[PDB]
Amino acid sequence: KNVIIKWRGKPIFIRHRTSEEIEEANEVNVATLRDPQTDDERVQKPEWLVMIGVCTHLGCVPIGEAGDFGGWFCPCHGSHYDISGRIRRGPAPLNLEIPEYDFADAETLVI
Amino acid sequence: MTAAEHGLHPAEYPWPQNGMLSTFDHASLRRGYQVYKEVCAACHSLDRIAWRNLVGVTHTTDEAKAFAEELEYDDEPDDEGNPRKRPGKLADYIPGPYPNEQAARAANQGALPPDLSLIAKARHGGADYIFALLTGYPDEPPAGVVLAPGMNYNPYFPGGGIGMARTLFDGVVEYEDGTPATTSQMAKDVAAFLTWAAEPEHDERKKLGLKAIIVISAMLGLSVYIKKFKWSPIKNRKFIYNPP
Amino acid sequence: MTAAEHGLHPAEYPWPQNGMLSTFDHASLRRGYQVYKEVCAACHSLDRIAWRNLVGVTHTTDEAKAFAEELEYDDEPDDEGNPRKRPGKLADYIPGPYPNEQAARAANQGALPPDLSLIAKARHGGADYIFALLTGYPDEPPAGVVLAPGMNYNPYFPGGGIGMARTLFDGVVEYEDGTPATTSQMAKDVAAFLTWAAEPEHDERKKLGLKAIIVISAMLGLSVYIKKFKWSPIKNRKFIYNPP
Amino acid sequence: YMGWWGHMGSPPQKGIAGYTISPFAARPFAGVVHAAIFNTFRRTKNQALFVILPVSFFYYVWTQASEKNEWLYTKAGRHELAKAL
Amino acid sequence: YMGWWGHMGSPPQKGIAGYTISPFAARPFAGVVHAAIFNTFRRTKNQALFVILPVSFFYYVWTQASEKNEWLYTKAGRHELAKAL
Amino acid sequence: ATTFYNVFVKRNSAFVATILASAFVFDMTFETAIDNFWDRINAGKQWKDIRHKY
Amino acid sequence: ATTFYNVFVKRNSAFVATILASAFVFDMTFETAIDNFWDRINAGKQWKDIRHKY
Amino acid sequence: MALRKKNSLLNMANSYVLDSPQPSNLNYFWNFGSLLALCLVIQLATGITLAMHYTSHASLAFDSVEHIMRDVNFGWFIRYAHANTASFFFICIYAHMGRNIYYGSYKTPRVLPWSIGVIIFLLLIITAFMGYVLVFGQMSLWGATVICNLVSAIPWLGEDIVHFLWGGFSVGNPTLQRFFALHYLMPFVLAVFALLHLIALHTAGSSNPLGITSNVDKLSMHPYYSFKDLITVFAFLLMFTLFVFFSPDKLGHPDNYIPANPMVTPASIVPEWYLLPFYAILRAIPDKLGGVIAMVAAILILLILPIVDRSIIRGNAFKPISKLLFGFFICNFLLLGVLGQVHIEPPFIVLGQICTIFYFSYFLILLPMVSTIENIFFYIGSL
Ligand code: HEC
Ligand code: HEC
Ligand code: HEM
Ligand code: HEM
Ligand SMILES: CCCCCCCCCCCCO[C@@H]1O[C@H](CO)[C@@H](O[C@H]2O[C@H](CO)[C@@H](O)[C@H](O)[C@H]2O)[C@H](O)[C@H]1O
Ligand code: FES
Repeated sequence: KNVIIKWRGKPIFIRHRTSEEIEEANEVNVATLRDPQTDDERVQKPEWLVMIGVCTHLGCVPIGEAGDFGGWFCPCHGSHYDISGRIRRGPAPLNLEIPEYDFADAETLVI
Repeated sequence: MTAAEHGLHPAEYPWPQNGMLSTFDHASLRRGYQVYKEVCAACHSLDRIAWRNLVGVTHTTDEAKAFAEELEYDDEPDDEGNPRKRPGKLADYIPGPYPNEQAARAANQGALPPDLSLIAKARHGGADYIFALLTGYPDEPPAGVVLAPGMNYNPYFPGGGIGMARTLFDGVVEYEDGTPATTSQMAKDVAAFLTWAAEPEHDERKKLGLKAIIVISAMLGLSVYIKKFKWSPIKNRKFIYNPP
Repeated sequence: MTAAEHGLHPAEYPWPQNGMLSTFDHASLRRGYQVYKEVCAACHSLDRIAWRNLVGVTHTTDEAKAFAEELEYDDEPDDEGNPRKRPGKLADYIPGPYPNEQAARAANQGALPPDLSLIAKARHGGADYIFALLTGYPDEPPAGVVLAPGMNYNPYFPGGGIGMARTLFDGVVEYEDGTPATTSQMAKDVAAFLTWAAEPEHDERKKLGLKAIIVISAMLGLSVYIKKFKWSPIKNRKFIYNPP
Repeated sequence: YMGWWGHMGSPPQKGIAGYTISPFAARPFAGVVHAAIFNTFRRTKNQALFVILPVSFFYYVWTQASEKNEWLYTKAGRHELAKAL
Repeated sequence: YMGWWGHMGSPPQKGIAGYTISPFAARPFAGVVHAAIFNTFRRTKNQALFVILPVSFFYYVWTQASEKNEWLYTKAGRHELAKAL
Repeated sequence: ATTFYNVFVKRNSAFVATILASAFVFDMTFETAIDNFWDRINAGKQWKDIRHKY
Repeated sequence: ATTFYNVFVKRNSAFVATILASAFVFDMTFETAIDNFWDRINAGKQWKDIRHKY
Repeated sequence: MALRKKNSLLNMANSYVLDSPQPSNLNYFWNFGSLLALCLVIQLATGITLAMHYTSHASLAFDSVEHIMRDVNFGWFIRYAHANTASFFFICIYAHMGRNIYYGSYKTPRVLPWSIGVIIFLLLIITAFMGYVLVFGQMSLWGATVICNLVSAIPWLGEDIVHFLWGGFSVGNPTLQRFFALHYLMPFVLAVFALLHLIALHTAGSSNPLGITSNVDKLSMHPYYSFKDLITVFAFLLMFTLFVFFSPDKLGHPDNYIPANPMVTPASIVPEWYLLPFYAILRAIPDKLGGVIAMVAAILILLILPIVDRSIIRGNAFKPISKLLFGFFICNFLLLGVLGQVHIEPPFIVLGQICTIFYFSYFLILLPMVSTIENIFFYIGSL
């Protein structure tokens, strides 16, 4: 599941990723990526994808679970983000930004 | 960048208001309002324009009051503090189609149709861009363009894929003045109207500028005579030197 | 003016916070919050105070979050642009009993109960006035006073007739700290609380003032020594005059 | 009407010798207790009337006026107030 | 390094006679047409190189750069652009 | 010419008075003249030209 | 005394340095001293005094 | 003695604007000083007027500017006058600086007015940048974001300083309110420094286009330069009129008519035209800190002209090689301006680096070399 928390006006996507989702994200060779990053650079905890859910193209919010890389699909100009929230297809130049987030408890994060 | 990424630059069309001494054609402004009201207003707001702004530009006071009075606006609460509506007055702003951004985006496959009150100033190109965009949807996208779902190809829009579909077709409006409502005619009228909305001082500004040009030019000419006159003793000075 | 028209002036009570070096009694502040919450908040708002303001003054962070989370506040609209509520956060302001003035007046026979966030600063008298007013409703109005309908006699209120009835009676609150909740005790606590609400910097302000007094006093003493020292050649100057 | 150092606009000075000592050689608070008591007493005594007379007069005026005003707005002062308006 | 009228800081002047006529006695626009044409031509001709050389050079640079940039972002310029990045 | 000089120009009080009165007249007439010219070059375009239909 | 003068006072660079270092120390110690005094004269009144109940 | 000289107050006016002794041969480029005074006055008048209608709160700022354009009588004029005069202020200031560099106004004995002048130029940049933010359109926001994140390059404390200037963790309401207060204030500081550089200049007086002393031949500031200043005032007002009344948006950027949106980033964040050369210099250096230092150094390096110009002769009127070098310097400064608004793409990346090297090498290499050689040519050539 993926949550949407507003934080400084920007939406925050929080997805509780499954084991197989993590695996799917760890596949794509960094080389072939507009914005080259691995999931380990993105998440500090593999079960908590926390991103700023503004599309990097113009600034719509991607609809999650949709896409072609089964992550996030911006409906505005059709840009597809990954399970890491990396840009794969469409006009968007960058991957979905990561906020400064810390696990205060293992059950609560502060953003 | 690729030309595609920039968008095709719109032609320079000869608008009536182009020209240092030229006002808007107010009959075109009126027709443009009718296009806005019957086509654009479905999705786009015009939030910076009040009913009073149409008066003596496109409509008489009576016509504008009629338009305002057809709508309901939020009144001050009644005596039990319950909410109330009132009919609109000339001081009211023209109300938008959606209650908030979220409702707007939900109705437009995620895209938010911008408010059109400043759009003629807020895009490179101005009226020419609006005219080019509304008239520039090709029947078929150039072979090889992959449009995202819910996008329409339009070369004037940067990137090529715009969330707004073609909306002007011959006879979507029936003009009250008998003008044939062709796609081009409606785009010209609505582009004129939106340009007026962005810069409603335009006609007055250019008349005052004409007065300023004339006076300032005369003052410039006279200032040159006066300078030459006062300076002539210095410019005409002669010396005779006898070494001591 | 007659004394009646002015209102009786309240006594000077010895508040804990009176005194250049004295803070509020925070246990009284906490008890006063409980009186506000259980008695005044029925009619009076406290709109300038947020839940976070109680933290480390009267309540721990947990207690204040608990209070906030029990309430519903307006959220941003959902994705279809429909309105939504959320539970309260510490950043939220304490919500009022009425949606608008009209609703407030309708519930109070025309009178509008003021917001209490600044009332201790907004009346001559401050805490003493609040204390005097709440405790100063006589059983019977002085013989010959004609009260307007819906008015109550209270000599501290200018004119004598106040729209707020007596509200504090022995045991309307049950204090959580076992303090006997007498009319006087509750008035003292709530008056302390409201004074804090009006001036929450009070404790810090007076401590910084103590530091400033000490430093500025020392600098004043030293400045006098230095002045006398530098001036002594002028003050000690002597002359001998021999007429030429 | 004022010059500057060297040409201040003094009439010519001649015949005055001026003497003074260094701040470090002097006691800055020499005779301070005598001054604080006796000098301040002399200077205050000499100026006292110029403060006391106007202050006492205007205070008396105010006192009389404020007491009358207070009395006019009592029950006892009803009649006198009616005439005053 | 500058004084004021009367003591401006000129070396002593002697032997120069200066003459001029009143603004009301003179034609302010005397020989204006000759000056506007021949004098402006002389003064412009003498300064032309100092404007023409730098302007023409920097315009050429810009023209070459802008044309290359345009060409790199065409289809034809795909390969050259790939190398340039 | 001497007469004109003596009356309107010689005294600065008179000269300034003449300048200000001329400024008043210029201001009023120039306003009117520009108004009419502007209306002629923008004929049939302004609201005043179409108002009559409504 | 001469020693003290020669080291800390004679050179203005040293004097200003001594004044600033003293200001630093005063600032830090005075803060602490006032804090403790304020807490003693307002004992049982402050949040820190009642916090333990919660 | 005449009252204008006797009375202390009148005498100060007199010494600056009436009996001030001027060289008799100043050309039209000595008129930019008074135009800059006129721009400063127009900006104070229009500025104070807009402040009577503007609201500094971020929820209302953009709308208050629309209210000015739409509802306030002549509001459109006051707004466009203020916005366009800011561009004219920089045209006149670049001209005035150009005049000073070409004619050697920075040489002894005028180093002090020059050095104060360099600070006036910095204050003008800051003033104009803050004013740009007050609209709170897209260029306003994205300008404040980008420019205040340059401060992040200051080591150790940079991030902290940014958050302190913004008054929070992003550009928002606190930022806008503080820029309003500072934008109001800065023009007054700027006016004081303008007055200081004039008082400093009064000791030497104006230089003149021949570079020789004028002590031999002076003219009162009034009436000669009063009436000559009127010609350029009317020429300026003609240009002002053409922009303000006929093309009020020609110098500006459409993106500032879109309300600030922290989510949507504009297509291109480019500064106002007059800042573009400094922006190109910053882009040239790949390092963040390096770029910031270079950009500041591009202004502060003007302070060393008094040292690096080794000529025995003041100004360029008689120095053919120096005139050529100055031509190339000025054109390169314009090319930098143009490169400030192109995309960061080939081949403009390397070109911008070359132009940046040329900019600095004028002060550090060429001007010292050329001025040394011209000294020797004048001496040998006239033997
Ligand atoms: C039923 C929907 C709809 C109608 C009808 C419509 N629009 Fe739009 N319009 C949009 C949407 C959605 C966008 C945003 C497109 C995007 O950002 O991809 C838009 C964008 C625009 C833009 C700005 C494009 C840009 O550069 O950002 C202009 C101008 C515009 N519309 C004008 C009009 C005019 C004029 C009319 C009719 C006379 C009109 N629209 C009719 C939905 C509509
Ligand atoms: C059910 C109604 C009600 C309750 C309970 C109530 N008030 Fe009020 N209060 C009012 C109304 C109504 C007024 C305005 C009266 C007027 O202006 O005539 C008022 C006025 C006041 C005033 C201002 C008097 C002035 O000078 O204007 C203060 C202070 C005050 N209340 C404090 C309190 C405190 C403290 C409590 C309880 C601890 C309290 N109130 C309880 C209704 C109430
Ligand atoms: C050197 C003097 C000044 C300069 C260079 C300057 C420059 C600017 C600029 C560039 C803008 C942005 C204009 C826009 O695009 O809309 C602006 C806006 C503004 N300035 Fe100034 N300004 C100056 C003096 C002042 C002063 C003294 C005030 C007094 C308050 C002021 C008040 C404003 C206000 C309120 C705005 C915002 C409204 C608007 O954008 O028009 N300015 N200024
Ligand atoms: C508000 C901005 C400014 C104003 C109003 C202003 C005004 C003036 C005026 C009126 C003069 C005397 C007349 C003239 O020579 O034009 C002058 C001279 C001068 N200014 Fe400025 N100035 C400003 C900014 C600057 C700047 C930015 C510099 C330098 C970077 C500068 C450096 C000088 C110098 C060196 C002179 C003496 C030049 C000479 O006469 O030889 N000024 N200024
Ligand atoms: C520019 C706007 C107009 C207002 C004036 C500008 C304010 C700046 C004035 C404050 C600085 C004081 O200005 C200073 O005063 C005195 C007299 O006034 C001048 O003194 C000068 O003129 C007087 C007589 O006119 C002579 O006695 C003197 O020999 C000469 O140097 C200084 O050269 C000037 O530097
Ligand atoms: S806005 Fe996200 S796809 Fe264009």
